[PDB]
Amino acid sequence: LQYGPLAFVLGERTTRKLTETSKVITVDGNICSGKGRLAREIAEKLGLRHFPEAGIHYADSTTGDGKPLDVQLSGNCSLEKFYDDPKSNDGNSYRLQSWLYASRLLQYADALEHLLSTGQGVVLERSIYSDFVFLEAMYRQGFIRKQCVEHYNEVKKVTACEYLPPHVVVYVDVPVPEIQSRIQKKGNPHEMKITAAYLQDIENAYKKTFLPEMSEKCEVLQYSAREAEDAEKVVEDIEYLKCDKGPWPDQDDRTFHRLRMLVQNKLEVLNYTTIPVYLPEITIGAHQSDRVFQKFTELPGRKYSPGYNEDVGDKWIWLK
Amino acid sequence: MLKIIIPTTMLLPMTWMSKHNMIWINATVHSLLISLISLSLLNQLGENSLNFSLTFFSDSLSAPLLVLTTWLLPLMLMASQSHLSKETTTRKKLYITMLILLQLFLIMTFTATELILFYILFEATLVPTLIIITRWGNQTERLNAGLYFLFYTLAGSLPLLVALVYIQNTTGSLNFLIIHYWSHPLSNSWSNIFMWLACIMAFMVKMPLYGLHLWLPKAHVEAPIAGSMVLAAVLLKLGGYGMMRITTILNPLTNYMAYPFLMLSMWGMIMTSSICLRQTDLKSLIAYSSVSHMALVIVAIMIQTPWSFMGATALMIAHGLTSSMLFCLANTNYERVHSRTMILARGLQTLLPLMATWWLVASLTNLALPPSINLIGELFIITASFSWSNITIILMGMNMMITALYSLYMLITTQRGKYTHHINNIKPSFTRENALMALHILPLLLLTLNPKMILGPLY
Amino acid sequence: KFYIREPPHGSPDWLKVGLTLGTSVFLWIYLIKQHKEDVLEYKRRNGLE
Amino acid sequence: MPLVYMNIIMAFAIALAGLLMYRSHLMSSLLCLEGMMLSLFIMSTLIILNTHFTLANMMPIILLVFAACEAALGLSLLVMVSNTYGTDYVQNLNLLQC
Amino acid sequence: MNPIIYTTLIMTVMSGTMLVMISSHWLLIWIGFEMNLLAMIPVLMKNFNPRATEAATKYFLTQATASMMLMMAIIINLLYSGQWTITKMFNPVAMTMMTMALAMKLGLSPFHFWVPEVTQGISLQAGLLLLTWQKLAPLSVLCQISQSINPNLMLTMAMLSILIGGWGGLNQTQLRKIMAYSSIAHMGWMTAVLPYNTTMTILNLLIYITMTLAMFMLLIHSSATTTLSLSHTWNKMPVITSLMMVTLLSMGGLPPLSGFMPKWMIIQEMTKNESIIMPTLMAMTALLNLYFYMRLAYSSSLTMFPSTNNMKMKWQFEHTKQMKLLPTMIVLSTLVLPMTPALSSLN
Amino acid sequence: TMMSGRPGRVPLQFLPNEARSLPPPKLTDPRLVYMGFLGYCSGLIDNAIRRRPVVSAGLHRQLLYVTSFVFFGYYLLKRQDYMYALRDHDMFAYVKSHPEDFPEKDKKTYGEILEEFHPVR
Ligand SMILES: CCCCCCCCCCCCCCCCCC(=O)OC[C@H](COP(=O)([O-])OCC(O)COP(=O)([O-])OC[C@@H](COC(=O)CCCCCCCCCCCCCCCCC)OC(=O)CCCCCCCCCCCCCCCCC)OC(=O)CCCCCCCCCCCCCCCCC
Ligand SMILES: CCCCCCCCCCCCCCCCC[C@@H](O)O[C@H](CO[C@H](O)CCCCCCCCCCCCCCC)COP(=O)(O)OCC[N+](C)(C)C
Ligand SMILES: CCCCCCCC/C=C\CCCCCCCC(=O)O[C@H](COC(=O)CCCCCCC/C=C/CCCCCCCC)COP(=O)(O)OCCN
Ligand SMILES: CCCCCCCCCCCCCCCCCC(=O)OC[C@H](COP(=O)(O)OCCN)OC(=O)CCCCCCCCCCCCCCCCC
Ligand SMILES: Nc1ncnc2c1ncn2[C@@H]1O[C@H](COP(=O)(O)OP(=O)(O)O)[C@@H](O)[C@H]1O
Repeated sequence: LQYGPLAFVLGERTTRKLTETSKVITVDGNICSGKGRLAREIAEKLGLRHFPEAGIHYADSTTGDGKPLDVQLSGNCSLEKFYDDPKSNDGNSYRLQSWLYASRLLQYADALEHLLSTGQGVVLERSIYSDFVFLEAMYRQGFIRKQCVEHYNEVKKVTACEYLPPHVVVYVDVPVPEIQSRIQKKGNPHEMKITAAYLQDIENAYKKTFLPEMSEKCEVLQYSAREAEDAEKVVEDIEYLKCDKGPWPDQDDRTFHRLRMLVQNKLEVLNYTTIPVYLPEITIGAHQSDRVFQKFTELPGRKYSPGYNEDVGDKWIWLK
Repeated sequence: MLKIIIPTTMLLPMTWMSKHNMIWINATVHSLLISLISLSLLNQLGENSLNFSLTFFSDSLSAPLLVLTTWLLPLMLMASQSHLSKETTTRKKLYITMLILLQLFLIMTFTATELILFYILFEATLVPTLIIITRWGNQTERLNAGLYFLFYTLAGSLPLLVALVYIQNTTGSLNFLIIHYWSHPLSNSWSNIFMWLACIMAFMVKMPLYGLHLWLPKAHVEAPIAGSMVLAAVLLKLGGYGMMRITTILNPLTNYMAYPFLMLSMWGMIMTSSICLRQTDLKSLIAYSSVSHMALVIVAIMIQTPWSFMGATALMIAHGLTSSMLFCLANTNYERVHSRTMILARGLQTLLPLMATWWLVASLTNLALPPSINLIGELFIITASFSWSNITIILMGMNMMITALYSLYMLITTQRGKYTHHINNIKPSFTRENALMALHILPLLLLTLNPKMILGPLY
Repeated sequence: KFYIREPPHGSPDWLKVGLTLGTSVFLWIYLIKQHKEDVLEYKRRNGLE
Repeated sequence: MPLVYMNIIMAFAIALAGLLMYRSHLMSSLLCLEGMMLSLFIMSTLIILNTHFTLANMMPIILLVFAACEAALGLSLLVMVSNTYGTDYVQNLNLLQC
Repeated sequence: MNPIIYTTLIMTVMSGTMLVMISSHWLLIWIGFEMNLLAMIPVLMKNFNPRATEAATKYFLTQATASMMLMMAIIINLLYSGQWTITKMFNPVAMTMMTMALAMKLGLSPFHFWVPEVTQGISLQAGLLLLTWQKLAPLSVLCQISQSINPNLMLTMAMLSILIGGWGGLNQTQLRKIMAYSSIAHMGWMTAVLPYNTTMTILNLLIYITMTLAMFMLLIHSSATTTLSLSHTWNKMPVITSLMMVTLLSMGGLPPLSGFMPKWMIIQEMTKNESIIMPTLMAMTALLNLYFYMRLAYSSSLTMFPSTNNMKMKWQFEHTKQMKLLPTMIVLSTLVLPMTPALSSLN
Repeated sequence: TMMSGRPGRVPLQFLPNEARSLPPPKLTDPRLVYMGFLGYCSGLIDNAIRRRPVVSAGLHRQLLYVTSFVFFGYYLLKRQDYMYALRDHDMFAYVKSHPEDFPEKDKKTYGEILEEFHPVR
């Protein structure tokens, strides 16, 4: 059987399953840092599972076939358009921010489910708790509105209040001039349109809010570019962080049961991401909603439940 | 009656199992076949009814109503497929399912032999109608129209349920044959007055009586075309059928209690015709015309003579056909210009000649032009009213004059004059619309040829 | 292999299918036998056949 | 009926009117609730002892037992309310409305 | 709460109700009520928050008061008869106390406020259990003692319940409070028929339980607790909205749905006893319940409200947990009108 | 409670021994067919709610739905028929035992009965 109250009664215990290397590690940094490479190295050396940054189409990758869906059907927002016209009149910026928050929430639920069902640790390239720095950068640059910020805060409260924070937070500090240099060398025009004040706002949010907040929960490791280049010393520093003042020691079998029941149900994870707060940016009319939902239903392996789609080669439907 | 009931319940699975592009074809063809089969019910008797079984029976009053219902279903399918082109297959099938369910309930309503089963079905017709209105209506006011329709009908009909169960406890039976053979006079007492009120008020609300009629313009204007067609042609006639049936047990109290309802009916007939004279909306004009004609039918039932019942039956059938046709014509105009205002589209005779002919014929039948069955029913009601009293002729003549005035006013306003210059999308009439009008109008003239088929049991 | 992740109901649960069919067949044969016994007992008690 | 039964029933009525008329504290209402069961105990044992219903003598004990269960339940709810709001006042139980 | 502790508390609630239903001794009936309440409080407080704590406190206070009044009635009856068996009560004062206590337990007006308050306080599963089972027990006691019920008191409380339920439901916009006021009205109908035919009381109880189970399980499936939350369900699973609309039509008492059968049978049965004004008023007042059911049906299925942007991700994902007997509850609550004469089997 | 407590009633007995002398329902009873129809509707609703093909998927499950409904409907119909037969039996026995309360009245023809005539005009 899949995990449930009967499995709990029979004796499946997360505490027994864990192997004391089951750590949640999140790597953070400004735009265009080495956090992806450092996270991959940490996951490889420690034997943990790597979770690349949850962009658009992450939910597409986790469901159906791994192939991404049409942007009209998955996200309805554009990072390139956010770079091109940040002060758009169709709410693209906040649509993108809210969709990316929901994607990060879903990825965190996926990572927690993997850790609780396997005991193997995970390394996320960014988490729920680091997502608001882009919200503050957007607000301080005039891209979004105070109502957008308030809606974001409501959803973040009622959603992220329910999960366990990371064991280890690894922050890679790179100065803004170096960030701009690397962006220019990369050569992508959309990110070359990023202003320096936007990059400074993200760093200000990271240094002033996220890092002080995560210090109370557990320990925070900060590295420069040179230190982040040498990942062996990073893994050595991780392996000797024997202290753990987070809620994980306080977690018990019943609390783990509740958490696992939550994280194995993806519709309950995203329950409050769609609350009836009618912001003009995110609200979608009845007619457009109906048209897009019909199109998604018309998608190849999406009309019925996964085991019941005959047009993708599912057989024995009449006895299933 | 099972040979007609089962094919409808088989229209249901056929509709849900047919292909996505064959739903309209299948539904229309098999509705026409069921209508042809139901034509066999017109072979009635002169002495008694057709007692098929313990549950269903047919009479000279039920048979034309069943034929009209079965004939109206395919026409509603044609109009619906006009206005529901872009819908999804599931929602098209749901619309056809609502229409089929409504037809099944109406068939069992007209053929139910017990007052309680008749009540259950005649109240069951509310759900498909309400769903159709409040789901597939176009404007915002469909929700309020559905609320008005539902609550008027239920406020009328709940005391009817109480009265019916009381009568079953009192006499032992609600079978129509038994209550006809074992009927006793209703003594003049307050209890009997309120029993009479319960029954008659249920059916007067369904009719509607003048003053209890606002739900009718609200619902008939705001419903989709199939909803408008079934609301006017058939659903208004449940009140007349019920009032004719239930007045067996209400004598002689009907002689004394009919004065307020006769006064309301005659004066409100005048008032609704006068309203029709000054209506800025076409659908509202047709709805108020329906109210006037049903007022005449109420007068016929209340005066309650063999000549008045025949006129009432004839007028009910004729009004069903004529009002359905008028609604279809107005709907074609609306599908052109997307507005219900009467003065927006003019010169439609010089833009669409054959539709002008259809408008002329429908408006000539709407006013009583001899020898149409509309006139036959109106004239029989007028003669019975003249025997009742000799000033009813004054009120009836005034009503006929105003009816001719507003019918020809509607025709002249929509069809004659000069076309609106800026309306440049009046495409030529479709074969489907032309065939819809022909199928509305030819049976009316054939019924003129054979009029004893719609004169009821008293013939 | 369309799905990146194996569906929970990808393959029929043969144990449940067999139990379902067996339960349906058992209920039907039990109903037939019960009706036959009921008819026989009714006839015997009423002295018909 | 003797006047003793009248006094016991009057005590029950007084304790019932005390419960139904809150002032501020939830504890005072709990004490009113405990008085009602005390009066019920006394009335039951007076009725049983007078009539020599021998097998019914155990009924007041069961009555006391379930009085204890009710008192325990009420005290548990009171500690939860006090933890949430800082006081046992009944004015704080106003989040839910009719 | 541990799953084992939760299931043992559910079993204790059920055991208290079953003790009430199978006992022949007034002391054992009281013990069953006490056991039910004691095990029922933690079920309400299962998800700890101030609203749940407040709802459990209000429920405990009301039920403790009702149990105290019930025991006083039992003792007064014993004083004047020396009888512990549950039969016709031998003292009118004891009968009045018993009627008041059982009405307070059921939530009949004017003892109704705790019903909407507690139901809004507790979760959907807890509200489902509350309404269903906690109406199931006191009604069995009332049916046992029906032959001594004062018709005037019972019918007054029943008409008050119907009126109050209609009006409160008219005002409410939260789904749980709507359900609570609907429950108050249905209890009014059942107790109105109670002094004439306990069989009709049982029939109404069964139909109400079926409709309430279907409705609450549809709400749990759709995870909707407000009107606007339920307005997003057409863009995720349009089938659930349609089933909910048909169930709402059934609850409002429209023919030929299963909600018409109890009202029909009760009107008929009361008319047999020469009651006309009461059935007519009861039938007319149910139009209020139908109005707010129809208001709920407009928002969720008959009109398409605006949705949000994360509904796309919700589309990508699938509902995991399967409701037990939801299709059966949907069918039984809408399509069993042609099976009406089975109430004789219920007899 | 009319028939609750009728003498000789065994508690918690769905069908007593005296019900065996009644004709059992025919297996093609329209009420049994309607119970099977309810089972089929439940199966279709199950497929629709779980997002399987409504008519095709879960044929074994739909068969189980229909079979369970027909089974329980058969036993329910037997109990209903037994209760109605019992009611008629009791009513007839009481009428037989109380002739002074249920007297036979002499039948008068309509030639002897005088009824007031109310003209309609
Ligand atoms: C048998 C034919 C039907 C007769 C009905 C009579 C009454 C029976 C009641 C129970 C019926 C069984 C349960 C059916 C559930 C179906 C759910 C569903 O998914 O439907 C779509 C489904 C196909 O679509 P899909 O692929 O599932 O995609 C669904 C997506 O939502 C597609 O995406 P979408 O977004 O395009 O779809 C959205 C749609 C999706 O929404 C739905 O599909 C929901 C449909 C209604 C919910 C179920 C209500 C059940 C309660 C009883 C009342 C039912 C009346 C209407 C029945 C509709 C049946 C489909 O929702 C809306 O558009 C919202 C509309 C809201 C207003 C209308 C809905 C409420 C109508 C009912 C209330 C009125 C009742 C009046 C009182 C009288 C009642 C009798 O249709 C079917 O599978 C058809 C079912 C029947 C198949 C044929 C069975 C017989 C086969 C042959 C037998 C031969 C016998 C032997 C003959 C002798 C010669 C051999
Ligand atoms: C696998 C096959 C399918 C099985 C599905 C089972 C689902 C139903 C479970 C069975 C329920 C009935 C239990 C049968 C054994 C118990 C025997 C006992 O309970 O039966 C009688 C009592 O049984 C029930 O009372 C009647 C059972 C019938 C109820 C179901 C039909 C309800 C009518 C609804 C009509 C419209 C819907 C039609 C059905 C779809 C005993 O009488 P008694 O002990 O002295 O009652 C004392 C209290 N009284 C006098 C006040 C009544
Ligand atoms: C699933 C378990 C069994 C289910 C029973 C079937 C349902 C019936 C309802 C419950 C009945 C339980 C029977 C207990 C009643 C016993 C009464 C009795 O007979 O008295 C004793 C019985 O004998 C005993 O000692 C029995 C002792 C049993 C102790 C252990 C019982 C286990 C209880 C488990 C607690 C579960 C909680 C139940 C929920 C609360 C109650 C609803 C015999 O006395 P004698 O002196 O022999 O009388 C003759 C005089 N010469
Ligand atoms: C006596 C108890 C009666 C109730 C038991 C209910 C148990 C199931 C509850 C969950 C909801 C219904 C099932 C939906 C599918 C669940 C997932 C699945 O694939 O199930 C497969 C299962 C196969 O059946 P299987 O379990 O083998 O049968 C019992 C064998 N001993 O598939 C099935 O079992 C599907 C068919 C279920 C039975 C039909 C539904 C109940 C019928 C009741 C008949 C009486 C009518 C009145 C009912 C009143 C409410 C109980
Ligand atoms: N919440 C967000 N809002 C807007 N843009 C975001 C958000 N999260 C990530 N991005 C964008 O996604 C891209 C990810 O780049 P990043 O992974 O930081 O580079 P690197 O892989 O070099 O570390 C960046 O261009 C960043 O602007």
